[PDB]
Amino acid sequence: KGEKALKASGLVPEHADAFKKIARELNTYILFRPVNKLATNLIKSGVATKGLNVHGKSSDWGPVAGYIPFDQDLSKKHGQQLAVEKGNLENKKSITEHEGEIGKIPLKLDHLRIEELKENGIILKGKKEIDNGKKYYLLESNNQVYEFRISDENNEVQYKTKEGKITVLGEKFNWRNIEVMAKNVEGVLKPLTADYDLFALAPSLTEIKKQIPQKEWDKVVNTPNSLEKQKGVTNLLIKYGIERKPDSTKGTLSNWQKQMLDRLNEAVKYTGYTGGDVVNHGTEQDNEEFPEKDNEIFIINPEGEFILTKNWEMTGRFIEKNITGKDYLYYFNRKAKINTIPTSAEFIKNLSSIRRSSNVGVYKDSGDKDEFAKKESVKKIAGYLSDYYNSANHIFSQEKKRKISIFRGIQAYNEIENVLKSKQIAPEYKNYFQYLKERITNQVQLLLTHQKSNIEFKLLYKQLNFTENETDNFEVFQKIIDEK
Repeated sequence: KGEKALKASGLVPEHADAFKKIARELNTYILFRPVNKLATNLIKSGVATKGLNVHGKSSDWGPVAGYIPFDQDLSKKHGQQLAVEKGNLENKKSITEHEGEIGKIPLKLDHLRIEELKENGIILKGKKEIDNGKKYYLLESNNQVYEFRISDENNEVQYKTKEGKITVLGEKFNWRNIEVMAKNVEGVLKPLTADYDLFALAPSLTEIKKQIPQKEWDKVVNTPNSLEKQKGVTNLLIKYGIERKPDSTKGTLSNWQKQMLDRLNEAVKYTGYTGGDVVNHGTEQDNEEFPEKDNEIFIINPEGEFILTKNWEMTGRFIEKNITGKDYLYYFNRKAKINTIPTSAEFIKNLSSIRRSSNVGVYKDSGDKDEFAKKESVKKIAGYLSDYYNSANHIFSQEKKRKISIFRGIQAYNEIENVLKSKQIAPEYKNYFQYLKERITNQVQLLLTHQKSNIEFKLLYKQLNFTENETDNFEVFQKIIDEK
């Protein structure tokens, strides 16, 4: 909260103030991913970042740290055996995938980056080896299996592994640069740093009607029934909000919020930055191959504070006091996961990520009607789990928030049971579906205790025998809970 996030994060300080003006302007909480000081020496330098071609991260030490280099030994793959080559085959496969703007060049740097860690107390620069017809600056590090070598009058890190000892990757090479790919912006050199990232985005509720057109919002005010008045925030925003564009260029946002992020990334230009796109994709959990759960989350409120969190248990309160537990906006990242069981799309991710272990599953490459009806019944799973994590519920009272946030949890569990009411399905999914039914029993329970319901979940489930309707079988779920 304020001072404790500006000192410990390691970001650029003048640009977080440049994001602060739009927060007063457009009433937005702007979440962030923590990035270190070694990368933001390059962010304050004016170099652009990578897109989403390679997925390495920023090294904790180094004059070349913060980059996505050729060899991934100088990055987050530090101390791995095959991942330092599985990552080395990742950026070399970005050559033949994103070709058209991928180059091949030594890094862009200054000569004053060798004194960056001399005042940090990290690396010890020792003996000096002579080659290239020049008094050359050999230098050591904390690891003796990799040492840097930066020239005295150039910007190249012409490093090597020590030739008297063995490489841990398995290679054998002398004093050599990093051939990091470049962003060929009009031919100007700009190699690829690990990009300044996000964690989520959350404006106020007010700017929704001022961003998306209120020509249809003048028809939801002309709606008599309150339950179907909440259908006006439902279907108008399904075709507006969740119509993403997952790419490798700017960030997975819709056209009412993708237009807003470049406004957040233009206030850095006149106050320090010269490299344009410093934020090039979305969240930490918008790594589209696997999510990365964190403890440290940075955010600037609409009023101007650098809010620092400590654990997610505080952030699960900070979601349920500011993000979802307040008159605000829940635009999140798309058995003790006490508030966040993973998404329907991550259940779709967890669908495939266990059937690649064994063949026998729920529905396969077959032609039986029961297999596609189970595919038709998992269609209602993801469609109803979407309204679990949905900010279409604060329009009415906070009772109407928590009513529909478990009404789908009742409405899914019967369809979950109807998926479980099938043939003898193999336990790569059935025992995975026992993990499905137990936590959905748990999150409805904690909600019912925080509310004043005082009913067990299993008693209420046998009350709600909903056949197909929500026009009365939400109302009989209403009339059991509300009016008290």
